[PDB]
Amino acid sequence: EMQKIVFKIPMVDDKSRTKAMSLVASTVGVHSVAIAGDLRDQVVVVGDGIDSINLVSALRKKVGPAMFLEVSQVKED
Amino acid sequence: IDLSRERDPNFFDNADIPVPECFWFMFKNNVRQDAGTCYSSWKMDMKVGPNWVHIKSDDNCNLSGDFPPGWIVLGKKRPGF
Repeated sequence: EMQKIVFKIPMVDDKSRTKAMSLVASTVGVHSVAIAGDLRDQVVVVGDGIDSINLVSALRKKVGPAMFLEVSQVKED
Repeated sequence: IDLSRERDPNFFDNADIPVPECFWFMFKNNVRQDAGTCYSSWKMDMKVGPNWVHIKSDDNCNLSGDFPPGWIVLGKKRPGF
């Protein structure tokens, strides 16, 4: 069912946050993306049919050294 | 660890999906690493330092898992939930 994937992208700056969100939002399967967390380097992705390995690779090539923090499913009502 | 003295996580509640009931806080020794939101009565896989941990939450946002030595992820029910 519905994916929740959270990356940590350390050392991201505001322009790189914007770049990260654009990249994520343009990815097949993505419904939403937000930047959160104590350092503002959590990238919270929700969708369905997201190829998360292809996504982390693209973030690493274009943004910064992204790492997985969480993979889970949305708890539907 | 005294969660009463911890600042809230910096979260974004997504309007399209149910609101997660719990705050989580990750620590190594006494030191907060990051924090976020998660569902109660649920499960997630989270990277905790050098190890993935399968974390289960109960109805009261208590979090269970095989955490690596020195690490913990602690849950709290959000206010109003």
